[PDB]
Amino acid sequence: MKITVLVGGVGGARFLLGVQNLLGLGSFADGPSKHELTAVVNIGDDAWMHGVRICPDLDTCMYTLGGGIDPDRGWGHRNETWNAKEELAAYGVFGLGDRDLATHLVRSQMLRAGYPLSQVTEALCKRWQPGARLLPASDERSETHVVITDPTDGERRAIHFQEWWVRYRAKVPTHSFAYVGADQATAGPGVVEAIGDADIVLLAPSNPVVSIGPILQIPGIRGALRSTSAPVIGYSPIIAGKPLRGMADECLKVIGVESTSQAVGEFFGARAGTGLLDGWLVHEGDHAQIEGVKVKAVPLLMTDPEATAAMVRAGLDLAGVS
Amino acid sequence: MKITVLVGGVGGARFLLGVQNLLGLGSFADGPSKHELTAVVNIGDDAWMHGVRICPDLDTCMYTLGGGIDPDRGWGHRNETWNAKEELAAYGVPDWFGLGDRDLATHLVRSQMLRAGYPLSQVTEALCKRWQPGARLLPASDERSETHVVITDPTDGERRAIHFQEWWVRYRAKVPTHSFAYVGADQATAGPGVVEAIGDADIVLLAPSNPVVSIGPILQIPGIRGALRSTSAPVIGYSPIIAGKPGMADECLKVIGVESTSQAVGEFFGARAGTGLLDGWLVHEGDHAQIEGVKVKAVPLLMTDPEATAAMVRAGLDLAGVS
Ligand SMILES: [Ca+2]
Ligand SMILES: [Ca+2]
Ligand SMILES: [Ca+2]
Repeated sequence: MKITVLVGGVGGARFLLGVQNLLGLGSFADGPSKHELTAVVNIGDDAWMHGVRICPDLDTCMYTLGGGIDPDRGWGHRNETWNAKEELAAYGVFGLGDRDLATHLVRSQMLRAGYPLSQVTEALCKRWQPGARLLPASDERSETHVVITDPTDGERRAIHFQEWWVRYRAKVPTHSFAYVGADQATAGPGVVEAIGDADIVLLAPSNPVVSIGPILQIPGIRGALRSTSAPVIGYSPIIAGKPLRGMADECLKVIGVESTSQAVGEFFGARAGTGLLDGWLVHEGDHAQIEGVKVKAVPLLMTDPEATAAMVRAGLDLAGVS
Repeated sequence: MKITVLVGGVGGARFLLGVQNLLGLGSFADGPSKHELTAVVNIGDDAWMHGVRICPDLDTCMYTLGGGIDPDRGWGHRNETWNAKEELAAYGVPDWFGLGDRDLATHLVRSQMLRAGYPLSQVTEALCKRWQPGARLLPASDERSETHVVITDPTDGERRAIHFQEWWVRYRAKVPTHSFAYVGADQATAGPGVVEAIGDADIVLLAPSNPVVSIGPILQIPGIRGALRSTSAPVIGYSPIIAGKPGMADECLKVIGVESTSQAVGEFFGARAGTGLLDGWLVHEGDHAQIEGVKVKAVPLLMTDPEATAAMVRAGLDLAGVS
């Protein structure tokens, strides 16, 4: 009755909703359920900005599963304003909505008063009641950086992923990712235990480089994944069939990995080898073959919670879990 | 060509506007500037709230002289929204102190810089680059000097000390109140330029702000009181009592046992000829007070608009004998 999902990004939050919908958790409860859902949530995009701690992936899961996202926009609170962000531009310095800033103010007060991120998250979840346990991948700092060639002086510089995505991406040469603090971080409370005691571990179809990937840079987390009795089932984020055949993922390009279901599967690799996967789900019409890995094509579009519920169901089946 | 004003509250900001209109400064500039205006701004009400530093008297002066102040309330931005405050309520966390969305940006930038080591005086200059107040807004101190209120708390009848913000904003001066304490004043050094601005002034003015909790706490900083007593400039005070007609400076005066009269408040600051601070003391039309060592003159003293206040300023310059 225990599912653990590694998550990051808007896709991570939408996949958890499907897990909730299948198992009758959170907003989808009818009577108190028979299952508990645990998310190990990327902290790689976490940053101190304007004197307040911003945790995008934890916030996205918390608002989404708590019913706080705006249905039309698909991101951020309903009835959101950006008046503080406006004054900040006027003073000359994410989207940083007014309602969103309240979450940052409360989180910053708790962190500066000694509460670790794991407890700050539980405290915020009392209001949002996601119906899921949101464990930060680490209570230590582990911020995803992108090394560029800086055009002012031609020097290699490490830039926070958030700045790189909006300002430098596809505008200057980009060489590598760096996980600033990763080597000095430990797996956050409950995370190694959640991976060990699960009936099944799912890697959500988030960006493999900068949403799932940074979770794997926290010491201890990769070890738990490779040793757990739970089956590990990954979902491909590559959706073929788009107009003009879509685009390559830019973060995969930085590490020179092709934007195919085959390549991303090899990136996580086979647990029979030195990788992480027992199973690998790819979208209807797609194909992959990896020595040691169960590959199945099924629909993988998170159209709505009910489609995502079917995607979860396919993962349980491929694993052999009930 | 140098005037220095001690300020606190909405009235201090509105008095500064009158100085600016008289000398053609700030928004009132028409042609080259021949005068520089320095404000020494009360820091007694500053507080940390929600993990951000709130400096109300500085912000009031900055917003007012920069054209961003709220004419209806007099404190905070025009066209203010309170969505972040509402979300703070939804989380169930103080809740008697309004932090507007626009105003919160000021607090975020101030906080970020203070925590990075920038002294308050530098944060203020940095923020004034956007607002262009047309005046130098000097914090009375770069160190902490917060006014506290000793009350009897009604939930349990125990003596408690609360920040001035809580006594005024939450209880509205209705709880039994015993004393004020200027926690940190004796350990606070006079902020950069403050002593120099009092020393090099052609004239020093005390705005008609609250004498106990706006002007008074400036005077608790040891260096500042000394500069006033040794400066060559005349010091001209404006009485905040427009007696007979209505603000509860009345209630703070009551706490320290001072009568709510023009005579009493003038004696509170006292004569430089004695152990006091004033050379001159202006009171409203219809009032009478005179203090030995102090030239007292009744003049109109209502800050209805900048041009009336401009007259109030000139009346001080005249009484001092400066042109
Ligand atoms: Ca298509
Ligand atoms: Ca000190
Ligand atoms: Ca004293």
